[PDB]
Amino acid sequence: LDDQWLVEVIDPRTLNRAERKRLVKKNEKQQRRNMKN
Amino acid sequence: KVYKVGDIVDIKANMPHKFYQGKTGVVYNVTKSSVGVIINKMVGNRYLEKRLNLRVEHIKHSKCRQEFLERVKANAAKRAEAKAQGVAVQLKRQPAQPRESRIVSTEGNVPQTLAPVPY
Amino acid sequence: TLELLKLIEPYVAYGYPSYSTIRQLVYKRGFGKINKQRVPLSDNAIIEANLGKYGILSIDDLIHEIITVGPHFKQANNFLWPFKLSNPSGGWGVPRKFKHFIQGGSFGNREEFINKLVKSMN
Amino acid sequence: HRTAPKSDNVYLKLLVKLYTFLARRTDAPFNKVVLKALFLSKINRPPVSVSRIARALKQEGAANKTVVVVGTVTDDARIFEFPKTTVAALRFTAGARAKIVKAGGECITLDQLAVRAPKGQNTLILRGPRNSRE
RNA sequence: GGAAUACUGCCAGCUGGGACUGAGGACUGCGACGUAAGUCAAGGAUGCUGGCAUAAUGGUUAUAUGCCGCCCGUCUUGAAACACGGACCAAGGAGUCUAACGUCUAUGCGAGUGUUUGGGUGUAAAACCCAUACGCGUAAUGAAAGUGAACGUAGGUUGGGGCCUCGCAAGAGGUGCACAAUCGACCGAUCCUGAUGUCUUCGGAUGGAUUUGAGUAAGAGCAUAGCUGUUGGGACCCGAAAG
RNA sequence: AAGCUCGUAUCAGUUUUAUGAGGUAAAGCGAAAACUUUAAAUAUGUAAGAAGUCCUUGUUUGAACGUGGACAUUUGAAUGAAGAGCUUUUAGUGGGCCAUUUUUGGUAAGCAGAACUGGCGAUGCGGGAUGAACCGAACGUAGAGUUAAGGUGCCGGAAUACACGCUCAUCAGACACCACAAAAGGUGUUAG
RNA sequence: GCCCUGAAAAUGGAUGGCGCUCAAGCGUGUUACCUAUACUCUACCGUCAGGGUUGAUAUGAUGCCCUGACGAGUAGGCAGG
RNA sequence: GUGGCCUAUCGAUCCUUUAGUCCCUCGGAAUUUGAGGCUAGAGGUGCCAGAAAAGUUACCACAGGGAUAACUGGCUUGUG
Repeated sequence: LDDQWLVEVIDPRTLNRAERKRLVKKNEKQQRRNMKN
Repeated sequence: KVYKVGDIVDIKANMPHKFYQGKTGVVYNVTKSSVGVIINKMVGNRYLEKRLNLRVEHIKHSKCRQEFLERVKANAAKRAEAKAQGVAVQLKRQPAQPRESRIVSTEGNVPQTLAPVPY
Repeated sequence: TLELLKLIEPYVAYGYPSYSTIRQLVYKRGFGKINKQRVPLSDNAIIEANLGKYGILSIDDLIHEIITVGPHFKQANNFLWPFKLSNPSGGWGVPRKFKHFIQGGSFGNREEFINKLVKSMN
Repeated sequence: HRTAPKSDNVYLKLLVKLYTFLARRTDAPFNKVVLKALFLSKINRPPVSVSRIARALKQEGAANKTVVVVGTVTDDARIFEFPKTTVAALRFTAGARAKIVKAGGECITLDQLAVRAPKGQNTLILRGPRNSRE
């Protein structure tokens, strides 16, 4: 979806990267949670 | 190269993920990397409204009324050049009439026969 | 209008009408249009009161405007009601009919035999 | 396209029977308007107040005309000086009738109007506010 | 070298045989032949002749002959049929009444409207008359205390049926109802600004910024009747296993 | 329909002109078969003006909103017709077969999923001996004429018509047809 | 190009049937003929639309007169009886 | 010197907390504790709770709907 030219309905790929990094950081946060407990 | 709200633009892909591929729309939005287009699509018998997001190299400008403006200019020109005289202007476009009678001459041209020999 | 004919070829028969077939059609199956209503001509008063604003004032002036395609042709044509023809009196020939006139049929452009067709459908 | 009065009022039937003839032989556009207005239902024929009639006569140059209402002419108590008009209409409430006659004008009906102004000269047509209801 | 016939086409050329049709009901029109008066195949049939006057034409009916016609109703869109009901007859048999809201139409009155819970009366469950009250309406808005609709000719522009003026007529000009769009003015709520006076904290003068309401900006509702829609009542009818 | 609220010189499953994209290549030929310029229509897109155009020239010398003023009909291709939208408001119905045209994926074979055009359901009438999907076909009551598709030995209305060829089958052939058996065998016959 | 083999069972049997071999079979061409509720013209019924008309003693004013185009139908909708 | 590093979902409108210039209300009237509103803020699935509170019955009763099995597509036979 980065290079895919037209998207068929905010720029819609930036939201996609935003959610990507959202889940990535949730994972990397829960990593610390498990390390501490 | 400044696409704004209201402009009218074509689509061109310099794989086949979506095929609008040369349907002309109107811009409603612009960003540093993408553009927004609207499209009228026939769903049954009516033109319903679709929205689209396209990159910059995958778009261009249109040349639709390019002849319209030149022709209304020249219409205005000959209109006054007609008022400035006595005239039968007739400033409308007509379709291709049927061609009229002529005579062809056979002096360097004696008709060179051929048959389906084939050759 | 050439491409209209090229579209609807498989359903029609057309060609180039002579003067005498136009004359016969207009004289025998010619009905005008007084604002509506498909009125029969039978007279020059009906033509004159309805097309005298274009210089046509007789059934012969109407035939002239038709055959020698004129600048009041659109109006002189849309004055007349589409002609109601009957089946041909000798038949069409052609055991089968929906094939191109070139291929032994009826539809398409016969280009001069439209007179021999219309004079029997008249 | 409404053509026939749906009521049974015999006098309204007569009024239509006169106006169809007038509008068929007169070609003055006023008559066709009045005829079309005589077919309207009671919810499309709202009333018009003496105060709206007065405000209508208060425009410039229109102080000597006859005003015509196809509905009713109600009254209003919020005005104190009423002009010396002449109103033709269908109905008159007692209040409006007394107010106009005390002002000094006349009250008449559509058929007396048909006799007076046949083509419809020097007339005004007013319609009450329709969509104000729900 | 001079012709002819064939073939395709045109004639506002001529002349025979056959079949179906005769709508219309004083006159008016467009025409043709006429020296003319007049005649005519020109805006839809008349002239002459014969037979019989009744079961002859025609109708109803029984049968024969030629061709045609798969058994009804219901339930599933395809083998679209299958499947379920039908022995025959007569009588009975299924979208009704009511209560509450709503659209539309008719009538009565109209900024109002509704006599009939009651009283008076009578030719006695009829008809006729009536006082005081009450509902709905004539005003909203705030969570609430509360507050509560004119800068002007009740507004500026954009069109707007009609009307007046000029015009031979098209047209031009003036005025503009209802209604629609936009910028305004007013009322309530929210945020600020915070006087003249105050009992030292009361009170809210004058002016602004958005957002919001079926708000105001010369009222339109009330009442009964009819067709109807939604909901409840056994609710179009019959058919069941329960507590 | 209830519905009156506006009818405009406006609409349209159509063509044409301008401009796009598909580019296969048939173009031909490119400076050496790579070139990068080119021909028609092939189905989809957009446009073709009277609330449209012209003149002074403010806003912070280009562009955008201006002020104020001016141009009405050969008015800007063809063809056909005066008929949609707004709100009030409402009855029945809401997921399937057949065939055709393109694309995607397929296998012993059939096929599976798409979008599009007809038909059927609600539908009679002529023909295919019989028939939802095949071929004709604009359903009031009648008279005359002419025909579509299909046919003209008899059943059965209509030429045991005319003309040129091919075929002999020990259950020929007279069709859903250009499909499976289908690629081959034959001292059967014809023409290349 | 025609023709013969190129497999496929079971009550009796189907180019629709009789029958047909210089065809009544296969390819093709020129004509004449038969026939639908389709096309053309005419008369009658109805629907829709466009025109004219209360003027008297002549009448049915939701009337009367002139003209033109149309008519399939389930659920459902309207109008007249 | 390489043939890996990590992971529950879920709301976030079922609610956590707090303060008011002279903010408004609490039914006969006051005062003080108290409650309730709307105006502010400050917090966000860490800490809870769950997409419904378990089976079995062959006497099993009532109202409905069901076949037709050998024929989609000319399929079937002797040699992978």
